[PDB]
Amino acid sequence: PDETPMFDPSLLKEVDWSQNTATFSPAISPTHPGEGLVLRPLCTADLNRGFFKVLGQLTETGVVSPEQFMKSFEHMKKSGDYYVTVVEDVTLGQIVATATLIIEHKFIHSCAKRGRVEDVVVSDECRGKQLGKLLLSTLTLLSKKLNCYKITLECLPQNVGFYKKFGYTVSEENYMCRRF
Amino acid sequence: PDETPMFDPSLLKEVDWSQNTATFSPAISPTHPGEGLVLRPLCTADLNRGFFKVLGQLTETGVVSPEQFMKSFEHMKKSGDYYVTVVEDVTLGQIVATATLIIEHKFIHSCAKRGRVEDVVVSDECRGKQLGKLLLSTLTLLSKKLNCYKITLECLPQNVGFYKKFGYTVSEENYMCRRFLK
Ligand SMILES: CC(C)(COP(=O)(O)OP(=O)(O)OC[C@H]1O[C@@H](n2cnc3c(N)ncnc32)[C@H](O)[C@@H]1OP(=O)(O)O)[C@H](O)C(=O)NCCC(=O)NCCS
Ligand SMILES: CC(C)(COP(=O)(O)OP(=O)(O)OC[C@H]1O[C@@H](n2cnc3c(N)ncnc32)[C@H](O)[C@@H]1OP(=O)(O)O)[C@H](O)C(=O)NCCC(=O)NCCS
Ligand SMILES: CC(=O)N[C@@H]1[C@@H](O)[C@H](O)[C@@H](COP(=O)(O)O)O[C@@H]1O
Repeated sequence: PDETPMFDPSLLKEVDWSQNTATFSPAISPTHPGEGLVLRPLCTADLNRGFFKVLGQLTETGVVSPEQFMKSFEHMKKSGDYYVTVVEDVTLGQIVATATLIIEHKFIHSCAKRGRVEDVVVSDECRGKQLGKLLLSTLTLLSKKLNCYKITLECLPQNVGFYKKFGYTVSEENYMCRRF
Repeated sequence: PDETPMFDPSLLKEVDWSQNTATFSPAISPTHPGEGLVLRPLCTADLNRGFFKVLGQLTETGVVSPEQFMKSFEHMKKSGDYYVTVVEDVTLGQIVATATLIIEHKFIHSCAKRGRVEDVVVSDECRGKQLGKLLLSTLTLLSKKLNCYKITLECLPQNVGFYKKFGYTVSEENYMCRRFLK
């Protein structure tokens, strides 16, 4: 594991924060996430900073080997299409929040790009401290900057009001699943 | 534009068709999609086989240069994660149906893979020929074969009964969208 980021950290900096609509108090931003905190791409050393401990609060992570993580990480990085983003408490050296933006390429809408928000979770001790809003507003604006024609996500009905804060609305389409 | 497929066509013969749950009458399969038809990966030469005319029946699919199409194709090919699959009517040399399987990589569920079914459309003159069922069944089984832990898709409630035929069920989760075009 090293400090190589999954994607160019500047992409987070250069998001047009003027387009944010979510309310912050105090007014944190991608460049100013809160003292002692950094908002950045996942890097391979994050395996040892409790990345999986955070993800484990959302759903099951099973047993993951360093080699398994490295291979997944390298594939994601190589694609250019995966924006796994974390908030790290630098004083503790621990990940405290994560969210992923995935870019999908299509042929419809003039060879469009489409965004998906995945795997959004704030560590329990850090909930209600604006990090979910920060992650969501930053990644949503990043997809618009990357020329996505739309961005989508799925959530339980109890979380709908949260995502509304970044301009998401409930689609008429149903989400259908088959589990193997 | 050439005949090179987006993915290994062998993968379509390796789908365990005995696991298909949808009812077909007449019996057709990935191997035998019907007389005059071939189910196969997209290739760049499909640009000139009416590929976009089919997509245009799904949603807006406007102006695209040959180089833009080839760039998207190569990018999709290079990832190994895109399975844009077509049915061609060989007598006419025209695409008559398309569906895409995308493989998404995760860190959850022990660094799992999950499938997405996207951009499913049969040309209206070929509907009721079981080509939509063929594509859905094949891609669903292919995702299983590729060790996805699940596969998902979104559709208007008006299409729910179609996807039920392949073992999909309506999830409790809401689908949410921010449209940057309107
Ligand atoms: C808790 C969670 C949903 C929100 O993140 P958070 O950091 O705790 O929330 P924030 O402090 O960033 O934002 C708080 C704001 O969102 C609102 N909010 C929080 N949860 C909400 C919900 N479920 N529905 C509607 N609004 C919600 C609060 O009222 C507050 O509103 P306001 O500050 O605008 O007045 C977070 O994303 C999380 O990890 N939760 C548990 C795992 C999870 O459910 N992940 C999402 C999978 S879809
Ligand atoms: C029309 C479409 C959805 C299905 O393809 P098709 O050629 O009509 O269907 P097939 O001949 O392969 O399968 C026919 C079966 O599916 C059923 N079916 C077709 N459309 C259906 C729908 N919208 N809802 C429920 N069932 C449907 C038929 O009743 C028939 O049932 P049966 O097998 O018991 O006889 C097709 O994929 C299409 O291009 N439609 C318009 C574009 C579109 O909406 N794409 C899907 C977006 S989520
Ligand atoms: C299974 C399936 O085919 N689902 C499609 C989706 O894949 C496609 O991208 C979208 C286009 O509609 P849009 O132009 O409004 O984004 O329609 C449906 O939701």
